[PDB]
Amino acid sequence: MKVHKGDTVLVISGKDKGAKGKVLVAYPDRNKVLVEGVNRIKKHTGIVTQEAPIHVSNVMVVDSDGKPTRVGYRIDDETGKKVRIAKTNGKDI
Amino acid sequence: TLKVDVKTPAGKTDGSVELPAELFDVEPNIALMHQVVTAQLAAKRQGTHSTKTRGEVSGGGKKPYRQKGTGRARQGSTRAPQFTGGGTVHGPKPRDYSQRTPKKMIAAALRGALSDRARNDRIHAVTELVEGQTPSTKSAKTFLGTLTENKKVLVVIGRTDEVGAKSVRNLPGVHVISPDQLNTYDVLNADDVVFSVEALNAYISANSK
RNA sequence: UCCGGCUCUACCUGGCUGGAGGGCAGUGAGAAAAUGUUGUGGUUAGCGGAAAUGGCUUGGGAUGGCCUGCCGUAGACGGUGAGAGCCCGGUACGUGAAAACCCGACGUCUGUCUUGAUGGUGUUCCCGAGUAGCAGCGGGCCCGUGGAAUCUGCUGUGAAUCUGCCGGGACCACCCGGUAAGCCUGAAUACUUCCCAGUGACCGAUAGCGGAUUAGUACCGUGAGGGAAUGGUGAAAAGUACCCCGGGAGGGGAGUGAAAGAGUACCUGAAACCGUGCGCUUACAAUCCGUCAGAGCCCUCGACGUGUCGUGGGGUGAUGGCGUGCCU
RNA sequence: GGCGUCUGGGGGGAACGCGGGGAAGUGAAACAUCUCAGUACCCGUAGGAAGAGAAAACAAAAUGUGAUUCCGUGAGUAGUGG
Repeated sequence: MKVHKGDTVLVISGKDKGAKGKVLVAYPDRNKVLVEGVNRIKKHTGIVTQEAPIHVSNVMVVDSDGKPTRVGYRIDDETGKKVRIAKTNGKDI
Repeated sequence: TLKVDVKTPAGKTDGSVELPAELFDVEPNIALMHQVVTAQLAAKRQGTHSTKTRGEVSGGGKKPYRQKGTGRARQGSTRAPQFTGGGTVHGPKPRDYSQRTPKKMIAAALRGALSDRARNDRIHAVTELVEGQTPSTKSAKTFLGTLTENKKVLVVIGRTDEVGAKSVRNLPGVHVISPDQLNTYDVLNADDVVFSVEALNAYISANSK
């Protein structure tokens, strides 16, 4: 999904647009993620408050310098691996 | 005789092409062109619409119940058209809509459309759409903007002009056609018709010969 | 070509047969089973792939409106909280196979010709037999028995080998064409259980497959067989904590939600059908149930005063006149 | 005939192929010849296709074509038919 558990993302659409958070659960079969402090609901248990999954298209991976980007891939020729890179600055993310 | 001056993507005039009268000066014929384009669109249409008649629907081979004594209507099958789930009476079946339009009518309609375009000097000739060997949509878009400011354009280039076709492929209002595939519908759908010099010469050679 | 061994036996002459080059063909109809190397040749998983967190405003939400940029060999199509080329999957365009299989190619391999070839001269033999032909009874040919050729089944009879035989729509003569009773043969053609990729001036839940839901299911029949009905909360379940009436069901507050005139009996929510409330009317009256006049009452819009008309409008209608439902 | 040992077969499958058997409703305003129709159905067999195929052919005096198959015409014609 180009975004993984433990990544930090910026919400680019929805109610919580502009809020930064950390991906704690990823749902590849749903294209949804769980992000800290965004999309919080008020479930009636008393009435507790917790996050709800958000479509993976509404978030963007932030750079080392905190700027959102599309993520791309470069191939390392030494080991045959394949790492995620930022398209804004080229640095490794 | 109407004169078309060739333009290059560099922005300068190259030469001229003489448009023959019998190809670009015929009097447009509205009814003829209407018939030709209607036949064209009918040939395009595919009739893949079908229904099941009273005999193709499943089951219903046995006469249901007592004709008499019941006090009910007499029914010969459960698939009769008046029944829910029964067959269709006069429903669509697959068919071909193409028409056998005469050749002279088609050619005359094309000539009328092109002559209408040439009367209002909507015909342009260029040496090439872009500098060769590498497609570039920006350059082709700029060149087309210089040529015309209209919305829909028709680009007529040779089948070997791959770079130009790829260059103008992505533009929303551009439709690309080969010189031997010129037709009334595509001409009449376009505000401007930009010709390639080789394509223009090929069309003239095919017709005026 | 050369060498070798045989044509009763050896000698000198003509033919059969092996071994070396040289070819020539190949899994092919023309004989066959194999076995190797190679082809970014193909198929069977994939991977990369440009450009907006843009500004203002509406809004729960922007993917709307207005205004700025940018990519484009990519403005196909979908998704994303409402119409997205620049958010996501992708798209143009490039790339990728250990193994298996399929196509090629070059080889081992096999067969095969070389004991060979040419154009000349006058005669005997051979050229597909229970066959052709004929007759009887049928089939099928435009041809339904007809003057009925060609082809063909059963039953009888039954020839010739080239100056022989068959055909040219009865048949005969002459010309012409061909060579039966032996066998193989690719392409052009037909089709889609199944797999892959697409398309629609095709359907959109009584439609489209019988089957969008337990579908050849439930159910019916001894059996062969027949054969249904049933889609939509919301963007997210955030699916109503807690309190009250009640045995529960159900409801009222309270919350969630943009909306509960979205509460898992859930989009929209028509008609028939069933209520409740208000206005007018109706218990001396013979009614195809309306229509034309029409008092009274109620409501409403204008003008002037206090209620009283008007180029008014609506509801109900006591009462009078007329009036024999629709279709076939 | 028996005994032993090797190699095959058997059944399924939607359409298409080939070879056999073969209706009736219907039309003819009745009906039997005829039509329907060599259809429906049935039997035997395949192959990726099958079947056919290399003149005992046409043709008509042309010093003419040259295996088979399939497509268009010829042509609803020549004909054939209670």
